[PDB]
Amino acid sequence: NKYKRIFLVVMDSVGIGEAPDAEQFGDLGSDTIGHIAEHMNGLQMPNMVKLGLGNIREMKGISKVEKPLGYYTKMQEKSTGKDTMTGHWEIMGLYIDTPFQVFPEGFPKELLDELEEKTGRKIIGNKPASGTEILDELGQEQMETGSLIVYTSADSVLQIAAHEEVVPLDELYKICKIARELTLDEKYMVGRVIARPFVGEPGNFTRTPNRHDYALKPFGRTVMNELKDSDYDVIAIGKISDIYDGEGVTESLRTKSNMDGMDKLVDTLNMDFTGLSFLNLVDFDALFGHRRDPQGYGEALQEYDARLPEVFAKLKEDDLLLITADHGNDPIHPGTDHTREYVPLLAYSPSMKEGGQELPLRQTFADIGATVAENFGVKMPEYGTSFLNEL
Ligand SMILES: O=P(O)(O)OC[C@H]1O[C@H](O)[C@H](O)[C@@H]1O
Ligand SMILES: [Mn+2]
Ligand SMILES: [Mn+2]
Ligand SMILES: [Mn+2]
Repeated sequence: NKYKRIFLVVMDSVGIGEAPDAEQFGDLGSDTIGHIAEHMNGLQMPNMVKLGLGNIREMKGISKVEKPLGYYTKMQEKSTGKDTMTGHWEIMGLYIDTPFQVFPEGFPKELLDELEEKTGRKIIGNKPASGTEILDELGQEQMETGSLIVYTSADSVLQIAAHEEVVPLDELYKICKIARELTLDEKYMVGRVIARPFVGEPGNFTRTPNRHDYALKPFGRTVMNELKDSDYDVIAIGKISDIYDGEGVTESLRTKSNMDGMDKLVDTLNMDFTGLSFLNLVDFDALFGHRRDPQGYGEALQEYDARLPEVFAKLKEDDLLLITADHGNDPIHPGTDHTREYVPLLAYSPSMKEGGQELPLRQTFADIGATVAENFGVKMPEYGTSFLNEL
């Protein structure tokens, strides 16, 4: 193998400017990093700059360098959707025609009617809402009537809340499985179904650790599957295992924050493994992008950047670090949905003694998967062109 270990970091939603097909998605003008940098009056990301972020695109506080540490370019998304699952499935070698849907006006009557018909239970709510706010609003009615609180967020989710003393846990799980079946439909294609059991009384409801998430398998066997099948390590950090529904994963490390994600990355650097360590830094998307908070987003980017020199120090000669994103989520953009953007790509190994150069623009995110597959000598994905030989 060229590299013994590859560390792949997805900065979730960290887009680098509107894609050629942005107009189709209502995303003209979008620019996640660029708009953040303007808000911050210059983003302080000196380590990403050293890697070559400014060499991809110059932005406020982010300038090109004469000798970037590694190779750099951006990637264009080929799949139809601009969600997390689509972006990640494409990164690992797939092409996804069917987009996962978001529901700012709630779910279609047709879907909810069938859910009622299959379960024998009434549905209340049916709107985007905070999971804690909707319990204060509707939790008492739920307890009194045995109905189901169905709600959504800014992402592709269908969430079902029910009190554990009124609707038995095992019944809530059965209901969610029915919903998971019904939502495998492009009339109303939902990324995740989530059980949200709660306890307590009006004015004091608590959501329990009995939450369960019902994910879809990726629409194809991924490069992760092939790595696992060839007895390589595939270490998933953060939301990675959930995003792939565990497919191809050999170890999973839960994280509570971006800083905790970087700590687990450091943990994997300290492990003797051969294969892939795959981190998702989700805070950018979950806390700041959807909430349209450019200040919080900018601060989070600066906090992430400050962690990188320790990562640089621990990389071995036969390690490769890949940093990218899975879509955009411009915090100064109308609405609450993601944005269709190019994503940055930085590729760095300490073995790059003369620094890096510009790579040709990656025409699919699957180029990452192809590179990983070629490195480890496993079956090449159907889509994607490796850049391994360019490094
Ligand atoms: O805490 P809630 O408001 O119920 O749910 C918000 C998000 O919590 C989970 O990460 C899902 O991504 C949801 O979109
Ligand atoms: Mn838009
Ligand atoms: Mn994402
Ligand atoms: Mn999102």
